[PDB]
Formats: sequence, structure tokens, C-alpha cells
Amino acid sequence: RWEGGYERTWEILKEDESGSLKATIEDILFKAKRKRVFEHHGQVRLGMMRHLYVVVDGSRTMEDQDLKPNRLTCTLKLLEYFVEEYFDQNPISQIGIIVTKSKRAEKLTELSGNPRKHITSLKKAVDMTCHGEPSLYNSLSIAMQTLKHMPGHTSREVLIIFSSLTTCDPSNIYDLIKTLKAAKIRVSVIGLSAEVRVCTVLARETGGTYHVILDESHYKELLTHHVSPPPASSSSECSLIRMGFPQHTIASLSDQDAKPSFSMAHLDGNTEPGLTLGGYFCPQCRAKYCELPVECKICGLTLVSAPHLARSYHHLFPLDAFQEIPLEEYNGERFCYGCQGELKDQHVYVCAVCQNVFCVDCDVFVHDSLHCCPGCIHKIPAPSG
Amino acid sequence: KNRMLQEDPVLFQLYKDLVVSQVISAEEFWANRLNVNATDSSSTSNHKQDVGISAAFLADVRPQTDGCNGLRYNLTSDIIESIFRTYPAVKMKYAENVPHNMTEKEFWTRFFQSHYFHRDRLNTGSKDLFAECAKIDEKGLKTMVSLGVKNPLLDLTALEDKPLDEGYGISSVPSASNSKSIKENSNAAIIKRFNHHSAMVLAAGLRKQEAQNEQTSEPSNMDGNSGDADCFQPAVKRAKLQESIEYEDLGKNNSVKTIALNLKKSDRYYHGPTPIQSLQYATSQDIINSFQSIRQEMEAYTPKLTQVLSSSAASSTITALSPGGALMQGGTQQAINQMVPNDIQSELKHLYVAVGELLRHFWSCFPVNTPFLEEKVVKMKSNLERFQVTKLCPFQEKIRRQYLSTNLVSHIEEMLQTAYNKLHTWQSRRLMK
Amino acid sequence: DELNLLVIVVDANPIWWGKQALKESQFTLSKCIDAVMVLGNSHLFMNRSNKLAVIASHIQESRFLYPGKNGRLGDFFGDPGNPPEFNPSGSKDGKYELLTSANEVIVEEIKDLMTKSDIKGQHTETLLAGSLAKALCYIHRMNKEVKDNQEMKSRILVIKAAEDSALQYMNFMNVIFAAQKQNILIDACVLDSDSGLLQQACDITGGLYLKVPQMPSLLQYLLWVFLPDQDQRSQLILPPPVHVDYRAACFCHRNLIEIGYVCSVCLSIFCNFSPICTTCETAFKISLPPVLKAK
Ligand SMILES: [Zn+2]
Ligand SMILES: [Zn+2]
Ligand SMILES: [Zn+2]
Ligand SMILES: [Zn+2]
Repeated sequence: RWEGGYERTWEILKEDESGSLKATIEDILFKAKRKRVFEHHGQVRLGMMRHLYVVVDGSRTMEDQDLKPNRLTCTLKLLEYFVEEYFDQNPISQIGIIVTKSKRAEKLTELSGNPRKHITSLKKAVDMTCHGEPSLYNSLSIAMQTLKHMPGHTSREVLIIFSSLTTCDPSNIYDLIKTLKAAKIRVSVIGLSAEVRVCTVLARETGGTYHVILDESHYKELLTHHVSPPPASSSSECSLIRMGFPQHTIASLSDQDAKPSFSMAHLDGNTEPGLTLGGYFCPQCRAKYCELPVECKICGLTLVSAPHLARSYHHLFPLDAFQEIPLEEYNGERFCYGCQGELKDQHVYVCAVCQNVFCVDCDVFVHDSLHCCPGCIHKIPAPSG
Repeated sequence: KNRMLQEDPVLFQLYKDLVVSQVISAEEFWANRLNVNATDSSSTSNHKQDVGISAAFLADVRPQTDGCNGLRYNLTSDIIESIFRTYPAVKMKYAENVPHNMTEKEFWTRFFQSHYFHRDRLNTGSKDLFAECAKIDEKGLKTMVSLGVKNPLLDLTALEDKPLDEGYGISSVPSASNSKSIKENSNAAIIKRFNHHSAMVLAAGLRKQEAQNEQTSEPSNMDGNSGDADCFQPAVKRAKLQESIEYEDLGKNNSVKTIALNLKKSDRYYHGPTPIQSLQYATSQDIINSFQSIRQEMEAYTPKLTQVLSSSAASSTITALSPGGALMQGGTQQAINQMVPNDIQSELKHLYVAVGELLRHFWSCFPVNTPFLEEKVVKMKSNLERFQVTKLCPFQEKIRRQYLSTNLVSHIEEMLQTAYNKLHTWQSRRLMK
Repeated sequence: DELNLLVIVVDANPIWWGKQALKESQFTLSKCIDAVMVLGNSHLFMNRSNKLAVIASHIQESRFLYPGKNGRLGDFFGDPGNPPEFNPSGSKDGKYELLTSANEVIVEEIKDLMTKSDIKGQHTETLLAGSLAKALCYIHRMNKEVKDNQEMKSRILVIKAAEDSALQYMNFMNVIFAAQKQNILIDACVLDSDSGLLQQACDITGGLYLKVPQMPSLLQYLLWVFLPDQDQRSQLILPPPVHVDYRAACFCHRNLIEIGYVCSVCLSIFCNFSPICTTCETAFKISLPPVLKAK
């Protein structure tokens, strides 16, 4: 019965085209198993200066293995990567690390952009018991009251790491729809290997996007989907003003070494508990402390540092696309317009405008690292006007 | 407010010098410092295992109700308190039998020993809660009547009074319904006990925010698996329009920044007779001239031997190899000049920045004459003297020496100035009476 | 281990190199590149593993001077690794025939560059920016050539000789920030004018910016400084320390400002002299942009 039936599952799998060329097409189906969803982007409108809120379910669902030795191990490790790749892409923003554990919510790291503080917090978050049940109501309470004091010229989005369990919290979180719909705060959850309808209704009543974790690769995808600053609901803001351009200071300008250290509890700046020698300078406090391209606590305006953060999204929107042809128009001497090679896996990648020939390793290098076709350069800037 | 300033010694160390150096008052301490964390920092003691507890603890109240004869009194909620935080009239019943069981510890066992098993009829207090819960379900009966839709108690009743039947459908039990009379009595109470535990959500759903709509059936219920509602609708040309005008502005004004414009056109103007092309002719001639000159590389054999131009090339190397006379030992008084200002004046200065940021803030809206409050226009006046006086003796304590003082006071006078800037700018918009 | 690749970006402005001949200089373009050629060979003289990348900036294009793009290397593609079984150019080598393996291919292709004096594309000047990535894709493939116990130490040289062109400021900035991802050093020697923008690119890299002392005196600093490894410079205690760099103006009128403000969600920070959006025809939400005009 089953001793045969356990091995009727092997009968077909093991066997293939016999005689010659065996265990060959089994490898071909594995390549045919590949090539999942690429981009499907092309959007406009919103996404600028997010104010994210990490919300972590700490529950007994973590004790199931399912991808890793812990579901936090699946979670927490790639959050650091998600932190770094965020600060890579979006430095104009800041993130609220808030942890739910034992039916409450602990705002673990404040809404800020200092990566080491966030990452070591995750390195502190390693040895978490995740005792108790999830409570989103305490999480939204922090999320309200913090972002309540943020301007309406702020992007208001929440990223919830939920372990798909029972949403164990009172006090009419169904009525928190109209609370937060009016409060123009977006809330995005993704479910860990299952679905919560109420939370699924929550996000579809939000405009925040809900998903379910499939796999570790798939876990990365939706992170990567939420790296990009999304086009949230209309009528948020237009502008955001008193973007402080700073100065770097060399502390060697006119008076050479007239100050042994530029942090002595009286100097304009010197914000954090450490010694400094003068590296930076804000306009409004005239605040000189450790360099930070974010904001301050006395002038209270945004320490904008343009080549970093006014450059990041500044080309992250205006992209175009390529096309693929299997044909052989042999442009070059059977070459690439970029790296100049050939393999011909029938993916001859042609630009939409300048129409230049590329490979996967030239398409990926654009579509992950270069983000534009340089074949448009020499082709845009010469007749540009 | 006082437990806040005692349990936190760092903020107390901040709160000390406003009394020690007499910077501000306590009335001024709780007027412009906290003001936001009254919801944020006070969000700990109110929630505490999600208050307005309805569906969080109720999952765990029955399994964690007993460890042992005395496994109780953990912390605050430990294992007894949120039981009280759901039943109200039953909480009045608890209060009624604490002297009946004398010791409260005795009550913790007795009041819950017999109610846990099957049935509690030994004391008036146990019987009080027992009878009340039947009335509670009788009270819970009346509320379910008021909804009365999607409830086939209505739909079943239409088919049984009509033939005068479904009393036999009740009275048709097999399997030895003759001589036990034990669990027939028991299980219906446990049915009743967990329906109490089921309506314990209902007994705590009112605690949430009173949670009432009671369902007038909303007669549409349009099965919409189709239709393509497609809730979000972006892309009605919003950043398409920005791209058409900002790159147009990045076209007509391509980098009008510091070096980005002024050196740019100045050397384009230096190209001169470039539409005349007479320079471009000589260019294209010099393109044609040294065309051949590179490739021969006999001219470019010896484009190296100029040791005349090695010495000067060695020179600014050696010149930049030794800068000198710039106070190598720049510190070594900094340790004394750290511990003396970073004993008070790190926190003292922070007393200002908790306030002076708001001092920038009220003036950050004041000429609109909207945020013009008496609470704020004299808060302009209040801390003005409360800070710019209390720094003067920390200023005057360090002018004990002269060059030990005059280096650091080049950097503190901003605090005097950003004060006086604000004060100076205050009358740039002259306020009326 | 490692392979130690070099990248070299040379400015070849024949407008300016013609202008280099207009003064009848004691340092011409012929005198220029030959130093740069042996500079590329100097890289090769440290190790057989060393690999080079050379691309000038023609007015219409930037063809890979090195490795090549013609039938002398379209079928040859270098001797070590994946051999073409090609005898004559695959025969003679060892510190001197490798250079004439590459000497030819530059002077033949700058011949192909200096035969195109027929510019009518409205002074299409120095096209550094698109020319940069032409390396960066190729070394990405060269990263994928072998990596197995093979750290690719790439190192980017940029050579400036003329003014920058009018290219797209975003497409200026981004690739450096992409090079910031790429973890490869970029070093810069300029000759004629200073580039505040491209020295900011140096600051992004933490590379090296250089104003030349003199154009015929560009053989000893070029020897010492523009010389590889990040080992020779993190150990060789000699760094041009200067990097004075103030920046941060805005785009509506013209300024040099310490306070910016964005005009719409589009990241358009303009000068304060700005009633209505010149970033779009979408009007500004009337609560905030007159507060830029209020205090
Ligand atoms: Zn300020
Ligand atoms: Zn390619
Ligand atoms: Zn292109
Ligand atoms: Zn704008």
C-alpha cells in the first residue's frame, strides 16, 4: 500500500529520458523553475521623506522554525539589511523601531536615522524571549501620539512585522480605522506565513499594502517592494521648509588650534555625550557637533546635506525601460554596448530610445546599480534643449 | 509629577540645577518641558497588559488561574487582578465575601476552590456570584433580542408552533437516559461556565469604547467577488507633471549653484569665436595637426627627461612633507576643561535647549499673529531672564583666568546671542498692545 | 593575493588639446598620453596579475581605448585566461611587448578619435558621466570573470584636463553615489580649471583630487600620487590634505544659502524668490510655502 505509495512519489521524479542523457532535463526544469517577478514599477505621485514605524510581533509564533531556527532569525537578520538598504536608498526618512512583547508595545528605538543605533538595537533584539501575545492597539497608540506631533508635511507610514497570530488587543481597533484614516497615517503589515482578515481588512481600509510571507527569498521581495517610497494617498502635503544647509568645519580656519576640543558644554552644538574637535555647523543654532545629515534638537530644523539625500530619490523616479529580443542584429561586432561581450541567451537588451544592445549583466547593473541607461547619455545631452 | 523627578536621576540632575542655580521654577518646569510626553511617557502605566481588557488576557485567564495553594501575587496583575478587571457586579460580590472568608488569602482559595470544579453553594458570597451569572445570561438574553437578524431562533420558531411539534425532536435522546443524573447536571453548567467565559468578551466589550451598533441587518450584502472595485487609484498625472517642468527648470537652469554656474558660462564665453568657428577651425586643424604627432611617439619618446621639472615637482612634495609651527600639543588642558563644564554645564545648557527650541518655535509663527497667546508671548518674556542671568555666573566663574577663558567664550556667546537674536528680532516685528 | 585592476579615465578635449597647441606648449597631447600610457604600464609593472582600463572622452563618444574594439583585439582579448590560440600577439611579452601590445591600440584609436573633428552637435564637450559607467559595467563582468579566491581590487583614475561640460547634474552625482555602493577608489588629477563638483565626487569616494602645479610638470606627482592599491596611500604618509568645499545653493534665482526649502514633493529646493511652483503646474498647498515668505 504505502510502502509502494511512498516510493510511487520517487518512480516518476527519478526517472527521465533514458538511454543516453539521463538526469539532464531534471536540471532544465530547475532552470525553468526560476525567473520570478521582476519589477512591475512605473509609478508617480507620492513617496518622499517617510517616517516609518517598525512594529514587531513578539509572540509564541517565533518558536516555530518554518524558515530558520527562529522566525525572528528569519526576521531580525534581514531587517539590518533592510535598514542599511533603506538608508542606502532613502536617507530623507527615519524609522520608529517599536516592539510588541507581552500584550504591550515598547518603542525600542526612537524615530531616527542613525543606523548603528538601529542595528545594535537589532543586535540587542537577538535574545528576545517574545513572551506573551501581540497587541497592536498599544502599538498604534505609540504610533498615533508620536506621529500626532509630527507635521502634516510628513509621510506617515507604518511597517508591521506580524506573526499572523490572534490580534490580541481590546478597545475597538476597528474604530481605529476612522481614527487613522482621518489622521492620514498609513499602516502596512505583512503576515508571517498566514493571514489575519481583520488586519487584511485593516490594510485594505488603510491603503497600506498587506502581504503574506511565503519564503525567505519571498520575504526579501516585499521588503524590497517596500524599500521604495510608495505613492500613498493624495492630499498629504506639497512642501517642507527651512531645510538647513550646514557647513563642514575644519577647526583650522583662521585661529589654528585655539580650542583643544570643540565640545565643552558651552559651544553651540556639542549635542551628544562625547568629545569632538569641530567638524560640522548648522545655520540656525549655529550648532557644531558630530556630523549628521538629518536634523537637530535646538534649531530643530532639518540638517539637510544635499549630495546625499537630495540626490538619492532625485534619480529614483525618472526611469524608463528596455526591451528584450532573441534576434540577431549583431550590433557591435557581436558585442555589448556596455560590457562588450557575448553569450547569446537570446536576451538582446535594447533601449527604448537610444536603442543600445545590452546583456543581463548590463541590464541588472542598470536596473539594480546604475538605474539609467548611459546610452541615453551621448544621445540626450548632445541635442538637449 | 514628583515621582517622575525622583525615579529618573538623570532628568533629576537636569531638574537640580534649575533649583540649584535657580534657573527656572517648577511651575515653569512643567510648563514648557513635558507637554507631549503627557501622552507618550504616561502610556506605560495606563496600558499594562492592554487595558480595557477584552480579548488579550481572556485567552489566558483560565489556564493561568492556578499554579498551587499559594502561587499568586506575582507583580501587579500577576494572576488575579484582570479577573477583577472584567466582572463589575461580580466585583461588588467579591467585596461582599472578603470578611465572610476573614483572611483575604483564605478568600483567594475558598472563593475560587468550589467555583472552579462544578458548582459553588457553600457560602452566601459564592451563591451571590452564582445566581447573578444566571441573571447575567438572562440580561444577556435581552440584548441579543435587540439585534434579531441572522438569528434563526426566529427562523426555527416558525416551524414548530405551526404543527405544535419539535418537542419530540427535543425529547428523542438515545443512549441510556435513565439512571445517571451526574453530567447532565454538570456539563450544562460547564456549557454555562464557558459561555460566561465567552460572554466575558461581551462583559469586557462594553469596556472598550462601549461598542454599539446592534445590526439593523443592512439589507444590501452585495456578494462582490467580481466588479473590480480596485480600491487605490494613483497615476492621474502627478509626478508626470513635475518631470515636465522641473527638468525643464533643470534644463533652463542647470546647476545655478556655487561653482556650478559661474565658472561654467565664463569659460563658455571664453570659447569666443566658436560660432565664428575660427578657433574651431584652428582646433580642427590642431585636431589634424597632432593627429600624426601622437602615433609616431618619437616626440613621445622623450617627453620624460626634464629633471628641471623634477626638482620643483620634488619641492612642493617636500614643502607639504613638512608643515611646521602649529601647536602640536593642542590639548592637555582639555581634561580640566572637560570635567568642569561637563559636570553641570552640559546639563545646564540642556536646560536651555529644552526651552530655547520652543523659544525659536513661538517666534517661528509670531508675525502671522495666530499662535499669539498670553501663555506664549510672556513665555517669550519668562525664560528670557531665567536663562540669560543664570549663565552669567557660570560665565563669570571661568573668567578667573584670561586666555583660559577667552578661547571658550568665543563659542558660548552664541547662547547670549541666540537669546538676544530672538529678543532683537522680537521687536523687528513691532507688537501692538 | 588579489588581481589588482586599474581604471583610468583620461580627459581628451581636442578643443582644449587644440587649445593646448594654441599656446604652442612645451607639453602637448602627444606628451600627455604617453606618460599616461606608461602610467598604465606602471600598474602592470607591479604584478603580472595587474589589469588596465583606459577610456578617453571624445565629443561624440567614449570608445574603450583599452582593452580594444578592433580586429587586433576583437579576436584576441588578451593572453592570460581564455586563450584565443593566437600566435603573433600571443607570443612576445614580458614588461615591454605587453606595452606595444597596448601602445598601438590607443594611438590607432585616438587616430579614430582625432579623425572626427566634424562636430556639429553644439559643442558636445566632456562627457565624463556616461563615460564613467562604461568601465563600471565592464568590471562588473570582470567581477564575474573570476572571483574565486580572486578579490577584484579595481581602482579608478580620472584625469581632467579641461572644463566640465553642461551635462545632467543628477547624472553627474548619481554614479558616484553608485560608486559609493561599488566600493572602488576614484582619484582625480585636473590640469586647467578646478571642478568643485568633481572634487565633491572625490569627497564621496574619499579618493584624491589634484590641481596640477604645471602641465609639463605632470610626471612626478602622477608617479607618486596616482599610483595604486589604497595600500600605497593608507601607508605612504603623504596626503593632499586640502579639500575646502562649500556648496549648497538653490535653483530659482541664484544664491549661496544656508536655508533651503522644497517646492513640491518632487525634491525641488529653490531660491526664496518664488511665488508659484516652477517645478510643475500643480499649485502649492496653501499652508506652508508662504511661511517661507512669512518670517
Ligand atoms: Zn537654531
Ligand atoms: Zn550587456
Ligand atoms: Zn540609453
Ligand atoms: Zn516642487
